[PDB]
Amino acid sequence: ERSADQLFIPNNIREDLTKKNLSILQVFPSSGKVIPSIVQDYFNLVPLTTLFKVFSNYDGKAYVLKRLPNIDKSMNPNKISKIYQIWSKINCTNLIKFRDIFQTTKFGDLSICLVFDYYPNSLSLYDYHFVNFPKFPITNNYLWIYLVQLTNVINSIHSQNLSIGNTLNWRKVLITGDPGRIKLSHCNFMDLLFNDDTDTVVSSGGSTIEGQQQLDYKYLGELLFNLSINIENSNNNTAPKEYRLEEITPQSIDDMRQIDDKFKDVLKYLISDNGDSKKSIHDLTSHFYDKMFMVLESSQTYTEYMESVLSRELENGRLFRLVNKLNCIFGRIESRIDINWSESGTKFPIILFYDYVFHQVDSNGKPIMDLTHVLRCLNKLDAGIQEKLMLVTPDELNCIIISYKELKDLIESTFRSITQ
Amino acid sequence: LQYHLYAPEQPSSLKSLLKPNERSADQLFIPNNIREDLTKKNLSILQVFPSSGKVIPSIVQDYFNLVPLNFNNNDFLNKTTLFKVFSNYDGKAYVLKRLPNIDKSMNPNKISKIYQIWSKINCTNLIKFRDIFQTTKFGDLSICLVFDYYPNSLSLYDYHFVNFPKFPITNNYLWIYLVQLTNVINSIHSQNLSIGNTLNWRKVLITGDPGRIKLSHCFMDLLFNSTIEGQQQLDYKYLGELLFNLSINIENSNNNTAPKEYRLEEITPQSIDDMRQIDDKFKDVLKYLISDNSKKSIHDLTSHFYDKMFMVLESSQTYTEYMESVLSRELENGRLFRLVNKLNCIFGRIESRIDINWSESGTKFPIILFYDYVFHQVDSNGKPIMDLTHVLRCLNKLDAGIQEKLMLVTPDELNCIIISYKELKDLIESTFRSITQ
Amino acid sequence: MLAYPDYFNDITSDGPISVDDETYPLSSVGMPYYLDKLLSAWPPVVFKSEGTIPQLVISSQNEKLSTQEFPLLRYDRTKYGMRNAIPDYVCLRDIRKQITSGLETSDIQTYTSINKYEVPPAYSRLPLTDNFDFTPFNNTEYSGLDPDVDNHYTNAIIQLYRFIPEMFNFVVGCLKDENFETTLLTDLGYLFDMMERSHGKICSSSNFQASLKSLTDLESLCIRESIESSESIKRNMPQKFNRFLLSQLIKEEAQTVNHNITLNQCFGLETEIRTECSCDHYDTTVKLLPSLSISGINKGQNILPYIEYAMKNVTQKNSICPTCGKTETITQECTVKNLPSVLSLELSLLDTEFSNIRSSKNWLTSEFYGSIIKNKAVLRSTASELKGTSHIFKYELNGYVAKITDNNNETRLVTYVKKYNPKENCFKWLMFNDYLVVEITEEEALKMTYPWKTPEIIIYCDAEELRKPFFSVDTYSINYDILFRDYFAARREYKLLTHDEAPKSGTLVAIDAEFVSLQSELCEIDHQGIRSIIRPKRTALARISIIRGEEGELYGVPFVDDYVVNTNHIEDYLTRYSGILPGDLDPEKSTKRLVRRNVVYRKVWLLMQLGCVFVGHGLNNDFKHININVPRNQIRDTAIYFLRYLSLRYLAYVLLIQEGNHDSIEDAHTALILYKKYLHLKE
Repeated sequence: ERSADQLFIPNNIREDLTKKNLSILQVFPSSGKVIPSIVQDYFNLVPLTTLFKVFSNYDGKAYVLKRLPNIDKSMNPNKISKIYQIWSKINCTNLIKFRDIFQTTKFGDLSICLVFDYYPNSLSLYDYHFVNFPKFPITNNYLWIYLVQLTNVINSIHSQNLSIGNTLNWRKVLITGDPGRIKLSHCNFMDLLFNDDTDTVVSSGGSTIEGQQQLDYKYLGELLFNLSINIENSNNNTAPKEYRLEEITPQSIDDMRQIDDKFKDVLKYLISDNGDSKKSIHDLTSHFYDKMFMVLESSQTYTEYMESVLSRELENGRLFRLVNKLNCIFGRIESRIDINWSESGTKFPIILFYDYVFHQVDSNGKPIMDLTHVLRCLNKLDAGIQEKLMLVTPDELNCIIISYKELKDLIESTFRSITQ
Repeated sequence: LQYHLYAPEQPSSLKSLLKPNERSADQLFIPNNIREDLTKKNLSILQVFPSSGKVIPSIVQDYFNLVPLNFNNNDFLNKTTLFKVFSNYDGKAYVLKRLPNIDKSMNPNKISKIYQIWSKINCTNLIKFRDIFQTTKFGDLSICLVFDYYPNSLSLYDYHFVNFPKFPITNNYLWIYLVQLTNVINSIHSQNLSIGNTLNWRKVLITGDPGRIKLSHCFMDLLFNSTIEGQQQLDYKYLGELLFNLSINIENSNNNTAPKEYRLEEITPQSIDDMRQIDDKFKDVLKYLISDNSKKSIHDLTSHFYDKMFMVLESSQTYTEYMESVLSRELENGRLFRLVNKLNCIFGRIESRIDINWSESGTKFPIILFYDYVFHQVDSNGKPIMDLTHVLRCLNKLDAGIQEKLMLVTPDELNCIIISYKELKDLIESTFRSITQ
Repeated sequence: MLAYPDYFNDITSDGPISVDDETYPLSSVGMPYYLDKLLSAWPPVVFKSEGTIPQLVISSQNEKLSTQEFPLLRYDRTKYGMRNAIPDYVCLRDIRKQITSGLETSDIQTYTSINKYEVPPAYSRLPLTDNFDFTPFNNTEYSGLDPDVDNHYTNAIIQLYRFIPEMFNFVVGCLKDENFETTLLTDLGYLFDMMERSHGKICSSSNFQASLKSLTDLESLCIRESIESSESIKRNMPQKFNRFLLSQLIKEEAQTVNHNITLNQCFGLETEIRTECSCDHYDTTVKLLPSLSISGINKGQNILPYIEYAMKNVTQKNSICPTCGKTETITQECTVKNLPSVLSLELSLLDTEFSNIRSSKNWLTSEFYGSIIKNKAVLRSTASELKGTSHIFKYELNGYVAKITDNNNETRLVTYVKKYNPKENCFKWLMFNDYLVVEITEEEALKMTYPWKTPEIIIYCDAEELRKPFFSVDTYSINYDILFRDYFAARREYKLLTHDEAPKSGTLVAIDAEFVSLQSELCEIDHQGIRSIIRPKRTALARISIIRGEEGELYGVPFVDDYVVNTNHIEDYLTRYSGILPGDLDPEKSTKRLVRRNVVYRKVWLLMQLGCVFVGHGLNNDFKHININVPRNQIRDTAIYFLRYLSLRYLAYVLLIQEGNHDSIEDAHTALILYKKYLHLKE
């Protein structure tokens, strides 16, 4: 649908996130050495086929691995070190972070592999807007947001004197989270890695970094152009047309039909080469202005929403801890045949109480599980309230009376006794 | 009225000593500050106090369950202007501000006009403006305004120097303040409306850290019985007053020294140049705000700092991801909790306890064994221990349908059973349903 | 009463909400006011479990017999351990990185650390190992073993057995005869000869390991059953290996010409097992076992009761008998009749018992006295403490192999041993970790207090027999026949030796060898340029050629020219650098093909024993891959000091021609001539 700038608000959040962590957890492949069991600090590989989802050993934090399938010969280790040192320091919200590059023989061919942070169920803009059903048709606002975030990446990358490269095309930049959060991926490491000579000492002629630095502007122009133009093809379900710097002409961006003329000016600035370009983040942003307020606004809005939904849910963690501890204490094998845990013993009330909360009898005839019962019992126990509960043995002749506080103290004492 | 006993943070030394893979109990869950804030919010919104028909309105317009907020009044003389309200439609509450003893009935057309104009404008960092209306329930012929609530919000003044334990006010935050205030200014001027000169320390509240700044009152004169442009430029100076005044008391803030306040009249450019601890760019910005004309435009002001704008955006986005992460984890914790409840329901049944191993039937045996596996943990060397992240992994994996296989061992250690998580989920749910009917 | 709804809690709720309802938030019922800490508060415990790298005559059950369709029941030692235990966590990055020299040379031999929990440098993992000479690690006269073999942990065990006088002297003794049919016994004999001969530098177990691996292609069923990082898993394996090795060696010592069966007497335990039940009728069996496995319940002061129980115990297991098919819990009672000259202890215990052992002081007894009374073996610390026939055997601790788990929680094996010094009538204690050897004090040797150390295998020997001296093979008269004759299980020509030439001390012979790679060295490179070698190179012998050195050059006829025919499924044959067929495999190989079975190795070894000098382009690489080392007296070779090594084919043209594919005999011959040049060239 079309909305004001609430823009980062997704249609169904709980479904999305649950599906996300679920997607994170899944590992199918095992047997074959087509995909090896363990690589360096990385294991539990699943294909996404040159590209895998992996669980690290060191972090234990899921990451993704890119295979980069064949290499002529042994890589000069110093170059790898250069790649790592250079890109590990850079931090950007809209650029997926680079954690570790390495060279391995484990594929039984000579492969060099990259590792990136995981952003599950992320799809490329190509897939998101045009092909994948149902497709959300690019609204000018969203386009503006896209432009702003990519611009952010431009600023962050250029500020550290590096060029992003020819990866600015839409298919290589994916979206993370359904509605608006954008991130790009690869950044053309191939230039720095596969070159025999880059000594980063310019002669009087000067460095070649600037030219590429402008090229990035041009590529951004290409992406945004293609998206902006294929809008009608998006609204009605249809296949897109692709364009390039070579193919792109200003007469057509002026001949565009639904676009804010401001965006036309921006695209014009990006795509055009001038006798003196000297393109800076400053000028382009001078074109931008308020759209930054748009993305920030949407961002804050989403934050507020998430806080709101989180508020309802926050208590459950505590409950998790409680049931976890009680569960730890209750059924241990050694505890099964102990005299203490018997019908006459100190520990017996624990079994009786646990039975009371979790094991319910309907009309004395069958089991039922009431949730509010469980929460009430657990909460009251956690609070340690002086209130009395009457428990049955149940050889039905005699009974025991116990207060929630005493239950609390007893349970913690038992747990501490088991542990340490 | 308050409890910090919910959970003690683990000692800092331990956190320092922690290896990268190694986790601590708090890190699995929501950190304390956010949960406390949200909890206070929930309590403050939810609290309902008893009422008298004659002391206070039973119902007003579309609103009910009124409670006064006695603490916020500048009125000082008369009973409180602002009340907390529950709407009939939708709930979620809201805030109401009373305007008592009006001279004479104002025409409905005027009210409709005011409503349309101020409703038309929508901006975050500007407290949303809700239904405005005039009612007799006060019998003072009173006209009242309605705002979004935004709970436990403190004024910047109260935020840094007094209300909480004093907070250090680093310039970095100042940048964010500037950006957000610039946003509300641009948004209101986009509708050509004039700002209210409410821009001083008070009435500007912060919510949603890091630093989400918002203006509240935002012009009341239009209700009452220089040109637009003049005021529109005039406010720049006001914003300047705010930021400068904040800027000078930073040192007083760090040591929680008492603040000095300055009016826009007292402001001297040389004095601005004199100050330290501030980025010369921001100093230049303040200089731009205070100085008299070359009409002041949003264009130039925003034109001064591009990079820091990106910085603020970056911080906001990062925080958003953080909040998403925490939300995901706790929602997961809830689901996992429910799962543990079902597992618990089946396990340890009284009916089942007359065998040395606790499975009553043979069908239920594997799930029970699994229970033993997850909850009853043994350390190597043979001592009992309870991990959580292990528990989280097993439970999480069980919730999903994945084919990873388990060797489950009997309490004899003689025997084992081989089973896949899909079969376990199906078994647990089916069994649970069978027991429950 | 308590049943839903109870009046206590449920009284507020009109109907049950199901646990599966997502619409109903958990926050729905608030906690009341609390003046005390919550139970849900979690104690300051560190969590090490996440990011753990996975995988490092009866059936069914007795009382568990209520089952679904699902169960398969085999368990314990093979897979995991005590029920539901959490696996220890090891991080690979920390595992593969650590050592160059360690940055330390001199302080590495310190076996004691002031911290109780801290693992001393000596026990720490030693660096892996062109050619590098590690001097500082061993100051003793007793050789250490190389860590690089297919599975290195075995070394720990072998070194132990090396110091058992009976074992060593016997196995080295069996070298006197051919005994080619027995792989393990012979190869172990040669290995023994290596460690014995060189009072000095290290020896490798490679040929032994290879032969063993080839062999695995009732005890065999057991070790195969236990069989499935590459090196990582010591899980339960070393115990099993002990049993397999001992038993197999007994099986092989039968096959020797004399059928000496000395091991059968020395390690032999008569085990009498009586089964009491019906449908089995009655069954009693007696079988000789090499080692006893220790388990137990207390029903202590020190180790001895465990041993006693191991020697006489009655246990009840549920069995199905082949006699009559009735399946029921059956009771078996087993007692051992005799006390061996040397006994080996395999420790399989609940880890809790390991803890309890760590708690006790001097739990391992340096020495004990024992004898049998009634049918019941009894073992006590002092002669008087037991009364009886006063026919008592004195058992002293010969040695033991212990598992070490360091702070990184990786696992390695180490050997503690005791050696007699005849002069001064003294005992010395030594620790062997791979190529590291340290002379250590008794108090440290017996101390069990350390948490990382766990006992695995313990070997006890008779006091009188232990003090008997070690004897090298040199005392025996040795069979030289394989030198003088031919055994082949096509090459153009060669001439076997006769009795006239008399190769002896001073004799000159020439040799060269050619190898084939069984595995390729594979590297992994992380950031910051660290070469991680995973899957080390495995190389096997391919061709060996030895030619006569008598009378100077003289005869051009080879003493022996042999192909070894070993099939491990080679990766690459290195045909370019050395001519190889391929297809030297026994069934289809046209060449004189001999299973190495030490035989070529025997030729070279008997040669070096006799002390005949060796000639070659270089001795070291070849001999290193032959898995034999020879003293510098025999060592002399052509290659001379130059800015590493010197290349022979290069030098040939300089000394006056050369070809791409070079037979080994050619290199050897040219080499011999080059040495002849080197002598007369003098200044």
